[PDB]
This record gives sequence, C-alpha cells and structure tokens, in this order.
Amino acid sequence: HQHSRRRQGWLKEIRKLQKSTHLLIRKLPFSRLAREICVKFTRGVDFNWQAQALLALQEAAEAFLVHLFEDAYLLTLHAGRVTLFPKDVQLARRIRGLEEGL
Amino acid sequence: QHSRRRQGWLKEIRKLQKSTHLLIRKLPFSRLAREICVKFTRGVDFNWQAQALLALQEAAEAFLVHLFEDAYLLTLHAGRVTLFPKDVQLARRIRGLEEGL
Amino acid sequence: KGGAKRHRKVLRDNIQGITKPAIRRLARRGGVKRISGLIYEETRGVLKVFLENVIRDAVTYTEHAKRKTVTAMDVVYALKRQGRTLYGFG
Amino acid sequence: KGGAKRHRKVLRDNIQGITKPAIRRLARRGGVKRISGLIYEETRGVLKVFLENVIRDAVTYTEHAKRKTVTAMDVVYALKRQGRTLYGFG
Amino acid sequence: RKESYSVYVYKVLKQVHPDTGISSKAMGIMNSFVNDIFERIAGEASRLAHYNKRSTITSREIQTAVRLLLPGELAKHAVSEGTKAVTKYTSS
Amino acid sequence: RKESYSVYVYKVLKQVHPDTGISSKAMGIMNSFVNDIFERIAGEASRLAHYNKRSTITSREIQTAVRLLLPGELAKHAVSEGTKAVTKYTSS
Amino acid sequence: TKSRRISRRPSDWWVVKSEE
Amino acid sequence: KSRRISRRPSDWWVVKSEE
Amino acid sequence: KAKSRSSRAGLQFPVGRVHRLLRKGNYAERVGAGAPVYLAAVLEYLTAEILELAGNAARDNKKTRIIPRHLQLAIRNDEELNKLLGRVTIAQGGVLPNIQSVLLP
Amino acid sequence: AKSRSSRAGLQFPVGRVHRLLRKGNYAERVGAGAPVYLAAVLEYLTAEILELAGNAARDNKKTRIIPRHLQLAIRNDEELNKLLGRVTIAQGGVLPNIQSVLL
Amino acid sequence: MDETVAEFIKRTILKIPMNELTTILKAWDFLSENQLQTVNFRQRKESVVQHLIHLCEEKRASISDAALLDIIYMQFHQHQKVWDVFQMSKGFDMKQFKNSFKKILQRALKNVTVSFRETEENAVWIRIAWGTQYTKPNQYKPTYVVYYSQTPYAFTSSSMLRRNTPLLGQALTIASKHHQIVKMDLRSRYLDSLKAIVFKQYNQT
Amino acid sequence: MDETVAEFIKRTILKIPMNELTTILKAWDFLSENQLQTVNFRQRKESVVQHLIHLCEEKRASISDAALLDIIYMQFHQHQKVWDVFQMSKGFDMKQFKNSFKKILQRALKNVTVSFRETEENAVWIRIAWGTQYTKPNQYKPTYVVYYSQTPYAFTSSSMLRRNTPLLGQALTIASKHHQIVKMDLRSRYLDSLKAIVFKQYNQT
DNA sequence: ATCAAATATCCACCTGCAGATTCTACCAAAAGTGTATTTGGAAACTGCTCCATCAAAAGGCATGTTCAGCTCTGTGAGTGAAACTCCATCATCACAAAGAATATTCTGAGAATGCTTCCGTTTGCCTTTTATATGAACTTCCTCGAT
DNA sequence: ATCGAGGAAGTTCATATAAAAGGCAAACGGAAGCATTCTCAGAATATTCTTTGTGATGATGGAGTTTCACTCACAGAGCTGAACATGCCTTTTGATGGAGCAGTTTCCAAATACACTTTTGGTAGAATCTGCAGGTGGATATTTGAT
Repeated sequence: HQHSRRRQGWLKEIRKLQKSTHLLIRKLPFSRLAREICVKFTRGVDFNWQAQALLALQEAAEAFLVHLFEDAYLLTLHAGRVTLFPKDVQLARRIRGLEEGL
Repeated sequence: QHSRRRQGWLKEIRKLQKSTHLLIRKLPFSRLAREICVKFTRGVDFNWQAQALLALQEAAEAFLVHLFEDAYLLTLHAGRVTLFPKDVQLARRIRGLEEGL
Repeated sequence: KGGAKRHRKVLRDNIQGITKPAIRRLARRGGVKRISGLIYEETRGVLKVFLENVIRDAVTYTEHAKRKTVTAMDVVYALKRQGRTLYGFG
Repeated sequence: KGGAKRHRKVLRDNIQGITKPAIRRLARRGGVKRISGLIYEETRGVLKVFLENVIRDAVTYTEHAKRKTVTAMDVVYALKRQGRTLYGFG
Repeated sequence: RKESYSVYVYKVLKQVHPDTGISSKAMGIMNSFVNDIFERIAGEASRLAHYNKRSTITSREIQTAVRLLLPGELAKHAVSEGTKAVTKYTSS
Repeated sequence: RKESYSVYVYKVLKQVHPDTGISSKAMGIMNSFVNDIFERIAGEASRLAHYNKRSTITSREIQTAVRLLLPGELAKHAVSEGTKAVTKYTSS
Repeated sequence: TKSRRISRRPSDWWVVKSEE
Repeated sequence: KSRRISRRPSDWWVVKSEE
Repeated sequence: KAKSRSSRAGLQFPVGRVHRLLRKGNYAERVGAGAPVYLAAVLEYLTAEILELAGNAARDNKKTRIIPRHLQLAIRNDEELNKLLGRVTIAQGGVLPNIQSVLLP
Repeated sequence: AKSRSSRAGLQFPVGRVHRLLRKGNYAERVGAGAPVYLAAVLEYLTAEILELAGNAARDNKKTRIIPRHLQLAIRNDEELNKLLGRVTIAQGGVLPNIQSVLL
Repeated sequence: MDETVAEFIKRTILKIPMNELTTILKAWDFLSENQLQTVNFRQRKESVVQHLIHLCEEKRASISDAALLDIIYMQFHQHQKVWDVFQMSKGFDMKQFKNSFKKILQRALKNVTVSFRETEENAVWIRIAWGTQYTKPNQYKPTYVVYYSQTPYAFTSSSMLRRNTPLLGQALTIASKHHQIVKMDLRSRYLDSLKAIVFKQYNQT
Repeated sequence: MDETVAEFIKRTILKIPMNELTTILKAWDFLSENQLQTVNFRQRKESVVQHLIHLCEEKRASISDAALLDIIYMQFHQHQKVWDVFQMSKGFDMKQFKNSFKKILQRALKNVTVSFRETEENAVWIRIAWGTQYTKPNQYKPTYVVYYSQTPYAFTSSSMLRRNTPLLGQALTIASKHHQIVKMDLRSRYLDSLKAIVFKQYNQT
C-alpha cells in the first residue's frame, strides 16, 4: 500500500528532539547505575543520594554525551561518510584530550 | 639520476624529534610580537625583557607543534597522507573554544 | 568492578538499562543522522568512565564533611572543579 | 588592526618573515609526512591569533603595575591565566 | 535561611522589559550566574593584590580583573560603565 | 634576597641517584614545578575550609586536596607516605 | 537607558583568512 | 624508595569493558 | 538624607552586600571603599545584558515567562557571551538547532 | 635545638611551607599538622619525576639531567601526564612519535 | 592482607562513644592488651581509631569476626533502634544450631551474614546482613534476633530491608526446632520494657 | 573625532609633579579657567587626569595641538635631558620657515610631528618625532631643537633615534637660510651651563 | 657479483662553558618558652527527607524479518609537493657607549578599620490572588500523492 | 490537470500548577558618626638592562623546473541500519511509612596566635675550583648500494 520512505525520514525525529529540552535516559535505570559506581568508590558503605543529586548528574551526563556526538559527527562528515562509527567517538576523545574524558 | 633522492623526509622527522631547538628565527618573530603589542593602547612601544621573548616562543612553538601533531590525525583519518586547511581547521573546531580562536 | 558471585549467569548486567533506543535519542539530538550498530557498546563505555570521574569527586566531598548523603551541592562542586560549571542547583 | 599606512605597495608584510621552511620544520617535528601548499597561508593566521591572546593579556598585567617593560613573569602569568602553564621562567 | 540575589535580578528585568516575568527555575540560573561572575572577578582581583604585593583591593584592581576576564567588545562597555558608576559615587 | 626550593631538590636527588647532577635550567623547572603543586594543593584546601565554613586548614584538609588533585595511583601513595610523616611528627 | 553591544550570532570561529 | 607500576602512555580512547 | 549606597550610585545591585562579601572571602586583608561600587556596577550590567537578549527568546517564541531554554538561546547566540560561558552547561538547556548541510537535502 | 624536618623524616622545609601557608592568606588560621603533611607530599612528587628522569638520563648515556630528560620522564609515564596535563616544558622537545603509516 | 574490612571497623569505632571504649574491647577479645598499654585513650579520635586498626591489621582480618563488634555496641545502646518481638511455635551454646544456622541461599553465597553471641540466659545475638544471589551483603543494615532455646519468644531488631521479614520467619524457624511463626504488634524501643509484656505474659501463664 | 591621542595626553600629564600641575595647564593656554575651577586638584592624581581629558577630549581632540603640551613639559624639565649644541654657517616670525617646516621626506609625512612656539630670545621650539614610510611617528621619543634666528647656534636634544642624525641637520639647513652646518662637542646637561661655553664664546669674540 | 662510499659508532685529546665545593657572615629566619585567646570536637535532640513495598497502568522497549541506502575496494585520470642547485640577502654575534626606565629607600595624609547607635531593606510564610501556559478538541485550510 | 486524503496550523477551550501580590518582625544587616591607625601614593635617586648601530660572515632562504607519488571521481559488488508490527516487561506514580541522618544546640579544652629572644641552618650570594659535555677529528669500521 502507501509505503513511505524510512518513516520518511529520520528528519522528523531530529527536529523534534532539538526543539525540546527534556531528559532522555529513564530515571530509574540511571539511578541504578549511579548507585553502583558509588558503591565502588566508597569501600562498601552504600551512600544515600539526595533526590536532587541524581538530577544533577543526568543533566551533565546527557549534556556531555550530546556534545560528544556533535563533536564526533564532524569527523564522519569529514571522512566522506554519513554513518557514525566507533572510530570517531574514539577520536573525538583524543583531540580535545584529557578534558574530554580521561 | 632523478631516482635516488636520498629519502629526505624520514631522516628529517627522525632528526627533529631528537632535537629541541626553537624552530623560528628570532628577529623575524621578534618583530611580529612587537607589532601586535602596538595594536593595544597605541603609541607606547613597550620594551620587552629579552627573556620574555624566549618565554613566548617556547609557548607558541610548543602549541603549533601540538596542533600539527593533532590536526594530522584527521588527514590520516580521511584516507589522505597530506595535510590540508580542511584538516587544521577541524582540529580547532573540536578543541572546543578555549584552545584556538 | 569487583563482585564475588559465582553462578556463571547474571542480569542484563546493570548498565544495560541505558537501552538501545535511548542512546539513539541522545545522538539524534546531536545531529547524528545515522548510527552504527557498534556505538551502543561504545557509548556505555564512555558513560561508565564519565561517572567515575565525577562520582570519585562527589564521594570525596561528601566523605570529607563527614556525611552519608551525597547532596546536589557536591555534584555541582565535583563538576566545577572538574572543568564543567553547572548552573542549575549550586 | 591599527595601521594608517597608505602607499599601495610595501615590504613583505611583517608576518611574511615567518618563512616557508620554518613552517615546514614545525610540522616535520609534528610527524607530518607531507604538507599542503595552503598551510603556509594558514599557520600564519593561526599563529597571529595565538599571540593576540597572550600579548593582550600580558600587556594588561604590565599596564597595571605601572610599567613599560613586559617582563618574563608577565608572559608566564598571562599563560598560566590562559590555561597553559609554562615551566621555564617562573 | 540563606540569601541570594533573586530580588536584585528582578528589578533589572522590569527595567529593560517592562512586562516579562521570569520563572522560578530560571531565577536559579541568574543567581548561580551572578555567583560566578563575582567569584571569578574577585577571585582574581585577589591575585593582582598579591602579584604586586599590595594589600588593598582598590577599585583599580577590579578594572584589570575585568579586562582579563570578559572578552571581546563586552569588556569595553563594562569598563565604561563601572567608571560611570564610580564618578557618581564620589560626586554625590 | 629571593629564596627558592633549589637546595631541597638537590638534596633529594642525592638520595635516589648518588652520582647524577642536575643542570641549572632543570633546577629552574623543579622550582616552577613545586611552586605549583604547592599552589594547587593549598589553594584548594582553602576552598574546603570555606565550603564547610571552618577556619583552620588542618592536616585533614590537605588530605582531601590530594585525593582530588593527584590522579590514579599517585594519590594512594601520596596519602600513604604523607601520613607516615605525621605519625612520626606527633610521636616524638 | 539600556544600550547595546553588537550581538551577532555564533560567527563560525576556527577559519583563518587574511582580512581583505 | 619504592614504586608504583609506571607503565607507558598506555593506550586509551579505544576503551572497552574487560570482557 | 542622602541614603543607601546602591541608590547613591544609581545602581540596582546591593553595594552594601558585596562589601561584606569581599571581606568574608579573604580576598585581600583590606578592601578599598571604591571596590564594590565598581564590582556591583559590572554585575548589574551583565545581568542587564543577558535579559535584554533572553527577553527576545521569550518574545520570538511568543511566550512571556523566561524559561531556562530562553537563556540558552541567548547565551549561545552571542559572540562574547559564548566565549565567557565556555565551560558552562545549563540544566534544562537543550541545544541549538544545528542543521548539517550534508545530512539535509 | 632541632629542625622540624628532622623530626618528621623529610627533606623539604617544614616551616618554609608553613610561613608560606600563612602569608598566602589561604585561611585565617593554619593547623600545625598541615605543613608537615604538605611538605611530605611535595617531597614525594619531586622524588618521583627525578627517579624517572634518573633512569632516562642513563638511557641517553648522559650523567646530568637537562630539561629534555624531564619531558621524557613525565610524558612516558601515565599518571604524571594527567597531573601535568596542560603544561609545556621550555627546551622540552616532543616524544619520538611517528604515525606508523608511512611505508 | 585485607583493606576493605578496615572501613567497616573504623566506621563502627567512630560510633562507639569516648566514655565506654575499653568497656567494649575487653569483651571484643581480639587486641593484645600489652599493646593496649601503648594504645592512647586520651587524645583526639581520628588519630586514636587509626591506632587500633593498626593492631587489627597485624593479627587477623576477618569480617566474620568484625560483625561481633557491632553486636556488643548494640547490646549496650538499646535505646537506639525500635525493637520488635515475634513468637514461634509448632515444635545452651547452640552447637547443633550452628550447623542449623540458616538452611537457605547457599547458591547466593556459602556463608553470608553469620554472627553469633555466646551468652548465658540463651542471649544469642544473631546478625543477618541481607543480600541477593549477586550482591555482597549489606553490612550496614543488619538484623539482630535475640531468641531463646527454652522460651519461644524472640527479640528481633528493626531492619528496613523488607522482602526478607517472612523469609526470616521461615528459614530461622526450620533452623531451630519449630515450624510456625506469628507476627505481633509488640513493636517497642527498650528490651526490658518488652520484658514486662513478653516474659510477664509467658513465664506467669 | 580623535581617540588614540588619549594615551599620548593621559601619559604625558601624569609625568608632571603635583607641585606644578596647574602651572603647566595655565601655561599650555588651551583650556578656559571657567572649567578649571570644577576639577578638585587636591585628591588622588589618577582620578584627576580622567576628568581633565574628559574635558579635553570633549572640547577639541587635536594631535597638532597635543604635541604643543609636550613642548611645555620639556620647558620645565630642561635639566634632565642632555642638551647638544650645533651651529649652521654660510648663510621677525620666520613665517616662510613655518610653511617650510618640512622640505624633506615626502613619501612618508607631509609634516613630521609639526611643532612651533613663539618664545623670545629668538626661540623656536621644535618637536620632531621620527617615522618611516609605513611606520607612524613614534610619539614617545621626541627631538627638541631650539634654534635662534640670530645666533647660528641651535640647542638640540640628544635624541636616541640614530639613523636620523645628519638627516635632520641638512634638511634644517636647506629650509632655513644656510648652506653649511657643523657639529660640536658641546653636549651637556644644562642649558645655562652651555651659555658659558657658547654665548660667552660668540657674543664676546 | 665488489668497490664506492657517505653512515653509524667508535675512540681520543682538548678547549670551556657551566656545575660543584668553600666560606662568611649575616642576615634572616625558624625554634624553644610562656601565656591568653578561641575554635571545633563531642554529645544531645528534634526534624526533614530518604529508602523501600505494594500496584495499578500503560507506555515503551525488544525480538524478528525485509529491503535500499550505504560503505569499501579498485582504476585511471591528472594535479601538485618534494627535491635540487644556485646565489644573495637577511639574521646573528659582539661591542658599543648610551640612557630610558626599573628599582630601593623616605614621608605623611588620605583612606580604611573598629566601635556604638541606628533605621530599613530583604527573607519567609501564608495567604490571598491573579494568569500563562497546558491538553484536548474544532474546524478551517495548506499540502502532498495516486493518476 | 485529473483526485482523495492525508497532514498541519490554527483558537474553539478551561484547568491547576506556578506564579505576583502583601505585610510583617525580626533576625539581620547595612548606614551614620566619630575618633584612631597605616597603607601607599608622590618624589627624589642609584644603576641594571633594553634599545639602536655598525659590520662581518656565512648560513640559509628564495626562485625556478622536473618527475613521480598521491588526491579525486566513479562504479559495482556485498552488507547492514532503519521501519515496522506485534506483545510484554519494566518505568513511574503515590501513598504510608519508619527512620536514618542531618541541623541545630550547648560546653571546655587541647590546640592555637603572639611576643620575645637564642641560633642555625640554610642560605643565599659571591669568588674559587674541578669536570662533564660539546667537538672535531686520528678517521677505522661500516652496511646500503652500484661495480
């Protein structure tokens, strides 16, 4: 029947997500990740996190990864490609260097 | 003949990384810095201490080395071997302004 | 990441809650047109090493002024000293 | 760019003294196998804007403590303030 | 019982846009902004008091603590407008 | 009448390499090194003494300025061989 | 009143060409 | 004068989990 | 009868408050009397610089309450307020509308 | 009667740190346990890169440390590269590093 | 040897008050008292508590013996937690009961939580630090049960870990010689205040 | 109008001591003393020189009149500079000499840093500051030549720009009414000390 | 199938620039000795705010399968940098008397600290009180595709 | 052009969260007045150090031409990311919930500024004395290539 192109296309989803400002990772799986790395750096004493602190990471851990995917995608438009490989996220962390992720 | 030209770059890259000079001559460069200082509150030709112009050329040339060492990784990325101005400019775009303007 | 369970079978693990279509919706915001199928292992590798250079500074600021409650004033300080000032809470 | 020169012909400029075979020998230290020909008009522009962020900061320190002589400890401070800590002179 | 600058921002809003409100999470930025231009400026006007080994942060040492920090043509207006509000601090 | 650390670098070097010298520009570095680790440490233990709103830089606040600044394995030994020099200074 | 500083846009910093 | 384990610049930026 | 400092200067930011904060900070051991009337005059200018630009991001989006996103469209769309806030992220920030030409058509 | 440095088993000066830690205005009051512990750390770092420069000087067949032997003694060590991240060394040179894609 | 069990003992000794510090350690029965001659009992705490762990990190380091130190502290500060009383039905140093401590979660770990207290009047202080089949146990939210071999009443501590409250009423009931447990509203603060509502209503029926 | 002469006039006025600051300004004859009454000449110097130029840049911004101040500063600091004596040979307001200030060096400057002063004992006051074909004249190393219309001797400042030392003598010889110019070893510190070696040896021959 | 021959490492004396050991003395600094200030440890006590269950309620992720947009390699067409040698013009070294400008030491008058008594601006707490931004629905109309 | 039939923007809404408005009161803090302590601006001065020039002298940059290594546009074969569509598992809301943990509170005490005076060590600075490293060759010894 009336088959369009690729939900034609991606381009609705980009201009819908750059429009808004909400959070993108689900709060409870991220709250289980932050409470597991926090149990390693403490020698076992499991810390209570405030409810305002687990917003205070996720507003950075998005706004660092979102910036990394912009700043890597200037390399896959550099390599003649369009598709983003891991060879480029591995390189965007090597050109700022020691200040984009140790 | 014109087939035995000594392989004269890989001796060079092996030479310069072994040594620690200043690669730009003084009186060319020292007339560059004394021009830029005139563009800020004109007229007063500030005298420069002679150890300062060694302190601003050990910090220019140790930045431009680490721009060419770092922009070249994009030329190896795109399949090339040669540099280009489309390669140095993408080092400064990723470094994410405080390093280059 | 030390664990002492011996059963040779586990959960997703724990990081596999940052799903496939969540990492997409991050990158789609960035202007990525089209992802590989290998970023979904890479980005979780980055997000594991982003928190370890924030939580190691948050959990010391907490442990100094002797507490058990990692507030939002630590995680603002753990990003301010780190190089990323965050203007939401501090 | 403060200048009021008007004769429509001159010397090189003043920047046209950072020679071609220096900007080669910078890059050969960097590992560059083979340079383009347009890098020579490039690196004269990247070097010019590097100095307008060290000389503009080191001429503020010297115009403060009321002097005329830009000493060695000023350019160390205008680079420590900039983020590039220098260890030769401090 | 902590204090902040959420009153003083608001009067500046009513002086340049005489109708617009400002939501309560977007006042928490304009507080933590002005706690950060402050602690950069007078965190660094401390240091010209130390490098000249003086002891008094005068009004003169905020002037070069501005000219280092605010870049561009932003600082040429800020230093124009601090000294405007210093001439009419004395002549009052 | 300017002073420096240069006697103290050159006493440590005789303790780990009994026969090696150090030139007078490399000593010019090891000044501007240890005039900088000292400023990052005690310029940030000054900040924990303001967040907790204490007033005395104790020996406890140099500990969690080292555990923030020095990364990797270089922290777990600086805090190791640090406190070994305090359990000697007290018990004396 | 409340005057202005020429606020443009991003300006694409990172390309160098001699002013002409 | 003991040691830590001083390795190398000890490659990173390609990093994976220990699997 | 020639009252408080902030009105005496023609400012809006508290000149009394900053002179306390320069003393509690241990910035120097003595703080001059012309100093916070210069420092609070600067901060009032910068706050009257964002909100003049962050008024428009409410105006061109046809709203009257400045949300955080109306600051993000005023910090990142100015050449000098970009470079001053080089490090600074903003919670509830969003990003700019970046349109790559090679992804488009 | 006794230097404090001998009482700690250190070599960096205890009091010179302490006089700097007071006259620097880092806080109004300064502990007496502090500048022992700060002069004990500062020993360990300048005994750390000079051990690494000590090995790097014998490997270049010299017996006096020039500044190039520090640039190699930091950059060829992991944890000191991160500590001295944004720091250039005058008369430093670079590492010997070729791109490995040349021939 | 061990390093991460020191964080448990340092955190517990800091909770121990100044005024009863050697009152605990004689019952704790681990440190050499000839070195307690060198152990300062006078100066400031954060120096003092490093000096005791320095003597624990020489002889033996077992977390299984470290849980007994948190027991003796809870024995003497029984106004801290809110206290709970159960009763079991349908059914001495307890050496037959150490082999029958808990017949559950062997595939989680072999021995997870176990800690005893050997006292007259059947005053055992069984410590349970819960945990699933993947997690190292929650050593900072324990569960204390003071159950007697003769009288079927127990003194159960409050633990905010739920999902185990009937799981303890099943595993520990088969562990002793009983089959059924009930849950009462005897949620009290003191132990001797619970004596007037349990031991009064059971020993004088 | 003009902006970049501010650091010429702000830097110059600061070198005047507080003993004779307002003596110069009344001798400069550029400002009306109706305005001079406004300025408080009692407080700190660095705030005073802002209010002066805030008057001076709003009355007239004038580089051709900015140099005339710096003549007058060297008029009352004659003792500091080393004064050299020349002499021309083989050859009233000198109004042709004002129009013929610069019969030299046409491709760089029409007038170099043109300066005059109507002072008795035949005194012209000339301030020259040199500048080449693309280098604007350096406003911080002047040249003070004080030639008298009757006596052939000129009182010339020791000027630390070299490579201009015969360039100025002959171009002053051509534009004035002379053909030969000689140079002497009469290079001293004071002007009246040079009076006893020049005006004694010329007016009493 | 072997000299040609710069290349690399070696060996060696040798000038010399740059560390190393002397030493004074002395200046400056730190260290022991008392004595009065004061913080912060420590315990106690009430309270906000966190973990932890139950649980509808459904929204959103996952698994599989199909198809076009895509990266990857190879080829030839063709441009553009390394190489070279050839010669002069610009940078380097040294000395140069030279002196603008940094530096170090006096002196006193403004400017800033400290204290008391003072008035008001600024935080909070409801509480009232107004409002703008929100979803859902209305209905017109733009715009896009099968022909 | 033929056409339905989607999609898209608009006002057709009113609700409930999130705001301006109001007055206190009070704990707080900033302003005023006045008398007292002190930094440091002005000024005159000793002298380290940057400018400016001359002149060799030679080291290297500039200018031109060739020939090959490399950049670029294409094309065609294999693969791989996106859509889609069908169900369930896992996020999220909300409430009660103890309750752990934090904030605030009242003491006294070991640890702290402070000041004076003794000395030591470090210590910084100059002048003298050894010593490593640059250096050129004594080139013999050398391995890549051209005999």
